[PDB]
Parts: sequence; structure tokens; C-alpha cells
Amino acid sequence: MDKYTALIHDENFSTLTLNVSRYPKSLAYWEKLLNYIVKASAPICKSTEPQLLKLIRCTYSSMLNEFPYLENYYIDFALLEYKLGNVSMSHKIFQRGLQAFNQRSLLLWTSYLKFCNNVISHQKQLFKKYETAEEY
Amino acid sequence: GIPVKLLNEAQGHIVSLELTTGATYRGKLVESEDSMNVQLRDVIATEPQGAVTHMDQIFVRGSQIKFIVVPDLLKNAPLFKKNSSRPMPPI
Amino acid sequence: MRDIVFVSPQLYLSSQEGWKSDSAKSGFIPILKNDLQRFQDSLKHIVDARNS
Amino acid sequence: PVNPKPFLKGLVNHRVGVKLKFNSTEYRGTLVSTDNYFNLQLNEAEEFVAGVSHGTLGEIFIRCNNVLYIRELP
Amino acid sequence: MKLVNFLKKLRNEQVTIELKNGTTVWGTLQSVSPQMNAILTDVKLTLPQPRLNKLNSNGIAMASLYLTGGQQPTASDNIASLQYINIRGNTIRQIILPDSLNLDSLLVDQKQLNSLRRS
Amino acid sequence: KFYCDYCDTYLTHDSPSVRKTHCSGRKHKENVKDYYRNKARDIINKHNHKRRHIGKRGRKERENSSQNETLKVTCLSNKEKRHIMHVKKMNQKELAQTSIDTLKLLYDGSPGYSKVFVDANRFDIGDLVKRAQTSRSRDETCESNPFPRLNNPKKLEPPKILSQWSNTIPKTSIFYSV
Amino acid sequence: SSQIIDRPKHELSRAELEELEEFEFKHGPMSLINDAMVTRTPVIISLRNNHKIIARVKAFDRHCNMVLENVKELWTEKKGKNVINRERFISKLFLRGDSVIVVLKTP
Amino acid sequence: IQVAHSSRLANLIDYKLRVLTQDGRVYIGQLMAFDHMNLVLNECIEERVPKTQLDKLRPRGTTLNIKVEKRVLGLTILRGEQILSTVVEDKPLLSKKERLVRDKKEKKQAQKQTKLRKEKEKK
Amino acid sequence: MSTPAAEQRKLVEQLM
Amino acid sequence: VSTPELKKYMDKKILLNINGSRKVAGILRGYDIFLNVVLDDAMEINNNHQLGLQTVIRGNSIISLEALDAI
Amino acid sequence: AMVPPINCIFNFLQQQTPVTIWLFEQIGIRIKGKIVGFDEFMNVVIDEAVEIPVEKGTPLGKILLKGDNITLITS
RNA sequence: ACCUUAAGAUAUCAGAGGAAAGUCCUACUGAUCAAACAUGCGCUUCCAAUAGUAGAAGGACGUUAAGCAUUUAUCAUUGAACUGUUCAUUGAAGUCAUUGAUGCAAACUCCUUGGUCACACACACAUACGGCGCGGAAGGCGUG
Repeated sequence: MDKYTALIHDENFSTLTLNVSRYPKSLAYWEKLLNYIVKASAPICKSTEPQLLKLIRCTYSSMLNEFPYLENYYIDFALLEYKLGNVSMSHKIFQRGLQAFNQRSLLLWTSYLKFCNNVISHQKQLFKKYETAEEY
Repeated sequence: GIPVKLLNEAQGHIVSLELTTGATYRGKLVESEDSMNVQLRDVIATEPQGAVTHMDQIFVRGSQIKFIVVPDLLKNAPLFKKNSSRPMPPI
Repeated sequence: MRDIVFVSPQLYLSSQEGWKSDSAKSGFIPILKNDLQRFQDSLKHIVDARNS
Repeated sequence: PVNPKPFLKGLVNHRVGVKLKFNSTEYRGTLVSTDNYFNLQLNEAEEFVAGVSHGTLGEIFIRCNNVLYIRELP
Repeated sequence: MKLVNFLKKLRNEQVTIELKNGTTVWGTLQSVSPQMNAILTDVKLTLPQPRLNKLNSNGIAMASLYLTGGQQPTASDNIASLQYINIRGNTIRQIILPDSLNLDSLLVDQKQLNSLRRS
Repeated sequence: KFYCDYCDTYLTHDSPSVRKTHCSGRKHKENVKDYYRNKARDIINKHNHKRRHIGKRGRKERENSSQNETLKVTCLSNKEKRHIMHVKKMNQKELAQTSIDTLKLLYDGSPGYSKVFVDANRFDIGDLVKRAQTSRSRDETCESNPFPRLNNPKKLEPPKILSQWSNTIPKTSIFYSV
Repeated sequence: SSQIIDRPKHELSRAELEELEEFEFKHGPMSLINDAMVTRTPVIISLRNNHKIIARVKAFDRHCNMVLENVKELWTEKKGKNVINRERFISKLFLRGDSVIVVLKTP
Repeated sequence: IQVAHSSRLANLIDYKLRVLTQDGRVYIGQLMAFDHMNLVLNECIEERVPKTQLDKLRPRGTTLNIKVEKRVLGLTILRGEQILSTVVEDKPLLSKKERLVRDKKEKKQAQKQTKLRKEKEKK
Repeated sequence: MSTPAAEQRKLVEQLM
Repeated sequence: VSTPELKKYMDKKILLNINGSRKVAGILRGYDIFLNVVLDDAMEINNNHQLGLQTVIRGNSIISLEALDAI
Repeated sequence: AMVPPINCIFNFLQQQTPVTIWLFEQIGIRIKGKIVGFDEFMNVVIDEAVEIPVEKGTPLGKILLKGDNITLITS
């Protein structure tokens, strides 16, 4: 019995996922389900179950497709994906979040640039990102 | 040796070090030993061809390190001064 | 994927054909394939109200 | 359970073939003596850069760092 | 018997140190550290062209030779005249000694002779 | 025999945790803080200027500058300049230490607040916080405080203005607010 | 005998240390080079960089770095089918010991 | 620049060196400590010849012009295993007389401070 | 006690 | 001389890159003063084929030893 | 518990578990066989050594493999 | 609470003396070497307009600038048309960049650095050029 299969054969998962699927527009059931799926993975690291990571990613993506205006969940999903080790998909998540606001979102731009400073490490590209952000 | 003691003094501050394979690493320096073994924390790695990833910790053998970049403020370290006073160690 | 399939209540209630797919699209909610029958039974009264 | 040092002591005046790590170059000859760093001196050794034998060699001193393995020929 | 001690006895003579890269350093030789860390002063670095058309040359050696900072822009061959290059010990491959010196008076290890007399 | 150069205490030869015990105490943790405060304080206080090469001015250059006017020099007394330098140094320190956190207070009731701004449950640098305050738990849901405006929050702090230009402000506001 | 030879080098005395060095140079793998110097027969040394030198040893050392005279550096540089044989003569030469691979004594 | 013939690595303290590595990269910074011969450089900027312009150094306009990519990196300790050879480029900011003057200054101050420290720590 | 080889001797010798 | 500080990586999955190309992931079991490491249940990351029940790695060819766990 | 690599090689020797030794690259060969004895410096003697390129290699007999080339010793 | 130690040496040969063979020593004596400090060389190189609005050396992690010229942007499975080509589907990885990268070249703006010293506004020179003002920087060589 693996962690992923033990989670997927848990009864609470069915109830939470059914509440989410029955009431897509409440976001209370959405957030409860996301907290449960994240908490059931006690260690978040590079060695945890790939199926469990894919499930967490798909849950976050579905919620962000349902509610496009949640800045904090865009930031949290990007930070979690950063923690998992890869930064290309973190950049993709941040750019998708910026596009969801038509590039005008102060919290997303601030968090994106704060993350960008550590990662890009190229003066011209970083400063061009800053000029693009300041225009919007 | 002075450089090993300087790397020892550089604990707890963000250092950047490049290995002999071509990779680059930067992050908090947790511990270092007399043989240049270092343990970086929250390191942001650059593999030789340019890709950049992230890991929680790393322990790189000192025989592979090319150079280590410590914060610039350590130039004023007390162990870089030549004329020093000693407390006359006891018996 | 495995043991997870995507369903969309809006497209299901609109009596369309592509209410279920394995691709992650906009407006799709994950669900257990073992439990899709109970998902359908949950929307039974609302879909009957729409039909009547 | 023989250790390498007693093994190389026992291989004295035995036909051994030591191969370098570079080009599968193999020297076959009798072992005359050894040092604590496994420096090897071969007498009447024949050189095998490949399966083909190149010739006969008088007496060769082989540096310690190059040998990949020392094996006992029948 | 350590030949570093013999090498320390030259101390003012013209040598031709050929590093492991291929570059050959020519210049007056000052003191030699017990680890063979040579210190040459009036040096003329050069890089032998392999004389073969298709075999080009070492490349890292050209990079190092130019980055030393003394390469003549109009020089046809890769030579860099500079003063006081300090050479790390492990990089030397072979040292061409001058022809004129005597080996019989310099090779006598005084320390080994002292030990032999003492024993 | 190795001694700390900050504590100046001579330490019996160690290499293991004995050096990880000395460097992790308090007499070597804040006494290494006072040292680098002073060294960085100096490089802030340095006032030595570049060497001055004065060239002999020519007649064409002198006549025009002599034509125009003489300029008065403002000068203060010793106590006054002491007080002004103290005030200026204090102002520089206060402004340098200032950090703007309006965005952190603005999103105080966001649905995903505890996962980003708390800074202890973040996913990047949370691994450090994870012997030593009513911390905000990650398990918060949006059902708590369904209506934020029910007297829970307070008005945004008015913008700060420079005190040396405090008479610049308009005398009366446009509208009468009670 | 066996105990002193296998004995770790940090516990023997000074006199037994240079006695061990002399014994290694007389009865050992470097006895070949010692004989080659003493009877003045040429040696053919094969270096690490595909250089073969023919010379007469005048002094060798523990690390196998020797002083040679009448050296005659022989090496080939090739690329594809083409090959060129180049040779160089050096009067007196010092040679570092980390390069040598096999040292052949002339018959 | 001219450097004294009898000048080991100990005399070149605060000289602005030109340290060369095995992989064709040079470092240009002020030497401030050494040991295995692993240096400490103050403001050394690393230079290298890109593979795209390496071909211009090969034997043949009349004067070569090589654009060398350089990175800025400060107070870095090298490792002696990689170092290939060191060259000197520039003299320190201070003249020899001023250097001796500041050494005497610091020696006097240190002796006085040590005497006062002993006088305080005993009584 | 010099290079780690002596320490490894004072482990391997006991191991055998 | 001085044992490397790996007392916190014991029995935790780590991924270390053998030489410059290979990458091996396993459960660390012990270590020596040469930074030799014995790791059980190895798997050569590249599909990826397991190595064996008990492997030892010479500390000369280890470059980095990052850990894929909580640490 | 902690087992040192020397103890692991000792266990290999005692239980005669066959090992496949990875000689490092640019040599491109592997050695398969049983460990009969090891040394300080990871020098190992091998019985019934089998040469395998990187499977049409030739047996070598009993060999002493210098430890400066060994990279892994896996069973 | 953890820690209490690698061992040796401090110029070198030659000569005289003292405690057969070494062995040690000599505010002993020669020669060589090295260091410090004084001190010199017709020693060698370098030290910025004001009679003018300059210039020299080194930078820019500076602008023109999307400059002018080239070149790059996945892999597997399945279906369909097609004479390799196009469209869709599943899975796998995936540094950002394409206003990038690379090649070439030019203008401009700005930073740091220096004796911006004294006497001069001068007809020199084949042995080619009084190196015959005071300092400073850096080396070479010599003496004590």
C-alpha cells in the first residue's frame, strides 16, 4: 500500500471531491479539498510520489481555472512548484497568472519580480522584465 | 591557512561557488570543514548547459570546487590583519 | 491518468456530448472513476427538474 | 581470503600480464620485484598493444599509476 | 635523494620550462620552491605550431597565452613577452637545462653525503 | 591551538563541534555582531575625499569668473553643526531601515492569505521555520469572516509627509469629515 | 623483515627510514634505473603525452623523476590518414616523474 | 610594471595579480592571502575567450581585437589545485614609504592597546 | 596522525 | 582525521551524481573519512535500471550529494 | 545502524556475493566476479573475473584490480 | 557540554682548538649565502592645456539600440488525407530569453587616476643630440 493509493482509497477523498463537483462555484469546498490533498502529503520533496504530485498539480490547475482572480493561489501554486525543484513551470504559472489579470496585478507582479531576481541572473533580461512591469 | 579560516568565518551567509564540472551553486552556507567540504542550503543550481533548478540542501566534495565567492564585507575580518596581539596563552 | 477522470457539471447539465474527458480543460473537476455513477446520481434531481 | 600484498608477493617469478588503462596495452612477462606502491618490473616481457603482439622487450619498469589490473597467466 | 634540491642549485640560470599544456616558457630562473614552484623573470612564452596543416593546435593553451596579457598583436606566432610569471609546481612536464653547466658539481647531494658520513 | 579573534579567548585546540559550540553561543554570536557593525559604520562615516590637483588658472579663465560676483558662504557654529550632523545621521539611519509593507496589510483577509504572507508557511523559505505568538495557521478557510466589513478592519493609515516641509500642506480639507 | 617492510612509515626511526630508501633503490623496481645509470646504457622512456625519449640516466629519485642527457625526443602527430614523424635533440634535460609510463632498458 | 627579482608570493600582497586557471580562464584581482597555494582575491573579475572568437588567435587584420566575456565577482577564494600560473599587472595604491609608515602606525597602536588590555585585565 | 590512510589501516587491520 | 558531517543524512534518500554524467539515487547507510558511501536500493536515474541490494561508491568520483527528503 | 564501506566489502568477501565493479568511463569496461580480498586503498583481488564491455567479453582468471579506478562495487 | 597536543630542527661549507671512532661546542677564524638598515651611482623607465576649454592611461556590470549581417525554438504513439508533406489525439521531458543569441563596427555621454612642480617662449644636432633644476614612483647594480 503506497501513500497515493492509500489516499485514493480513503473515504474522505470521495466526499470532498463530490462536494467540489456538486458545488463548483462555492470555493469553500474547493479550498477544503485542496488543503486536504496538500496535507495528506506530509513531506513535500523531490522524492514523493509522482502520481501524488500530478494529482496536486491538477487540483491546483482546476481551481485556478474555476476562479481566475485568486492572486494568492497563483502565488502559492508557483511557490510549491518552485519548491518541487523545477523553475520553468513556475515561470509558466506566473505568466499564466499575469495573463489572467491582463498584466495588471500589483501583488502578482511584486511576487513575480521578487522570485525573478533570484532566478534569472541576466542583467538585460531582468531589467527588461522590470521595464515591462512598470509600464503596466 | 588563511583561506580555509575565511571560509569558516563565512558561515551563515549566502555564498556562490562553481564546481569543476561547470555547474554553479549559491545559497546559505550551513557548515564547512577544514578540507573545503561545504553544505549549502536552499541552493539554486545552474547545470553547465544553462538550466537552473532548486534543491533544499547539497553537500559538494571540496576536491571539485573551483572557487567560492563570499560576501564582500568579510574583507574587514580580524584574521586578515597581519600584526596581531595574543593573550599570552596559559601553561 | 490513473483512477482520476475529469467531469464538467455545466456541460453535463447542458445535455452535451463532451461532459467527460481525460484532458485538463477549463471548467473541469476531478472525480474518481469508481464513483462516476454516484456523481451522476447526485445531479439526478436537478437534471430531472431541468427536463421537466 | 588473500590480500593484494601477499598476492603480489606470491606472484614473484610467475608469468603475469599487467594491462595499462590507456589503449588496452598489455605486457606479459615474469615479475621480478614489487614496491610498496605496486611498481612492477618485468623481465623478458612481450608487449600487446592489442591482441596482436608487437615484439619482445628486454626489461620494463612500469609506473604504479597506470596499471589497471595485475593478473596471473597460466 | 630529492632532485628538487638539485634544481634549487641553479637559481640564476636560463632554463626552458615546458608545461603540460604544451606552452614552453623561456627565461631566467629564480628560486625554486621545495614543491618545484618555479619563478621565472625575463620570460618569453611561446606555443609550438604542430607544423601539420589539418592538426590545428591546443586551444586552451592559446586562451591562456593571450589572457596572460603580453601577446604581441602583430606577432605571427603565439609569443607573449612579460616579466615574472610564477609557475605552479605540478604543471611543469620537463625542464631543459642549459648546455654549459656542469652536472658533477651540482648533483652531489650534500645532505645525503652528510647522512652517509654520519652513519 | 586556535583562538577566536572576536572573543579573544584562547581555546584549547579543537576541530569538531567544540568549534561549532563556541561559534553558536552568545559571547561569540553578538560579539561578532558588534564587530561588523563598527567596521560597516566606519565605511559609512568615511569623509576623506580625492587628492586635489590645483592648476594655475589662466587670464582668460580668471577675468570672466572675477567679473561676475562674490558668493556668500553659509556657516554654522560648533554646537549647531554637531546637532545638525547628529540629526542627519539619525535621519539617514531611520530612512535606510524603513520597509514598505502596505501590500501585506491590504490583503489581510485574502482567501489564500495564510499561505503567502505569513512567511512561516511559505513553500520556499518555510523549511527554516518548520529552545526558543498566536501564529496564523495554514488550515484557515474563507468561511471564517464571511463579511470582512463587520467593524473588524480599520481605515488605511494616512500617507506620511516630510516634517521639514509640513507647512506646505493645504490648510483646510475640501470636505468636512467627522 | 616482513614486519619492518609492512610497518607504517610514521613509526619507523630515521636511520631505518633512509635504510629503507636505500634498500628500495637497490633491491626493487627502481633497481632497473639504478643499473641503467651505473652501466650507462640508454633507456627508452614512454611519456604520458605520446613522447618517447632515448637517453642515459644520470640521477633518478623516489618519484621517478630523472635527469637525462643526450635526449632524443621522438613523437608523431597525426590526423586521419596523414602522419608526420618529428624528432628533437636536447643536450641536457630534467624530466618530471608524473609523466612516465614504462621505462625500457636497452638490451 | 617592473617587479623585484627576489619577490616571492609573500611580497606580492595587495598587488593586483593575473591568475590563470587550467580551463583558459584568468582572474584579475588584488592578492590578500595565500597558503597549497590557494589565493584570496579581492575584486577579481574572471575573463575568458569564447569559442566563437578563439579562431582569430590562430596564426594567419594586422592587429587582433578579441572581445572577452568577463564576470564580476568579489572576495573570492580560489583553490590551488586549479591554479596554473600567476602574473603581476599593477602596483598597489600606496607607495612603499607610505606602506612602511602605516605598518609602523598600526604596530605602535597595537602595542599600546595590548599594554592597556593587559593593564585592565590584570587589575 | 598523517593522512587518513593510517586511520584506515587502524580499522582494516582490526577488521581482518 | 575529520569525519564528514553526514550524520543528518542517515537513512534518508539522497541523489548523488557519479562522475560528471551518471546520477544515482538510493538510501544512505554509512560513510567513511574518504567520503566513501554505501547506499542500499540504488537506482541509476536516466527506463532507469536498479543496481543492486548493496552498493559502495568510491568517494573520489562523488561531486555533489543533494538530498531528496526533509533533511 | 551505520555500516562503513569497509565493512560492506568485508560482508561481500564473507558471503561470496558476486559483485559487478564499475570501472570509470573512457575505459568502457566492467568487471564481474567474486571478491576474495580487499585492501586499505580499495584494492581488490577478484576470482573468476569476467570482462564485459559497455556482453561478449572474455574471462580473465584471477586478477588484482587497482582501487584508483573502481567507481562502484554493486552486487 | 565537548575538548587536552605529529615529531624534529633556525646560513653554509673549509681551517685551528677543547670535551681510535664518530660525537658536540668555540661574544674562534676564512669563504659563500640570506635578511635588515644606512648609502651611492652622469645607472633605466614614468610623472597632464592654461600662451589654454584640452589631453593620457584604465573602466562602464553606459546610451544610441528592436543598430547593419547571419542563425536558432522538442521527442515518442495513434488516426486521416497526401505524394516525404499537412491536421488532430495520448504520453514524456522543458533555464529565461527571439526586443534574445551570435558576427561586425562606429558615434556619444560619463566615472576613477596624475608634480596639472620650478625656470624658461629659447635655433639644435654625426661620437647625433650638455641625461648640468628640485622632488616623487618603480626596478637594476655597488659599497658600508
